[PDB]
Amino acid sequence: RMRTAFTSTQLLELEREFSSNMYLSRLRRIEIATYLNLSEKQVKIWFQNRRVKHKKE
DNA sequence: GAGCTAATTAAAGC
DNA sequence: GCTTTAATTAGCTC
Repeated sequence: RMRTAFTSTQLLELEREFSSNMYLSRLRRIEIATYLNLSEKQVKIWFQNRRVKHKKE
């Protein structure tokens, strides 16, 4: 695929979620996606990569 | 059987 | 050329 870019707002809301939840139901993933104007796959992969980063730190 | 972690790959912006 | 990170893949597990 081609890489997605996120606005500063989207990144800040995605990282507010990761602060509370670190894992998401399939339903919450669709919620966040619709609120953020993102697709479900974009939210899913962001959360996967974020967890990898969070362990390394 | 979707969904998770790890290890990559390589595209994105400088 | 460099660093950060979105995306893919192989493997495991309930």
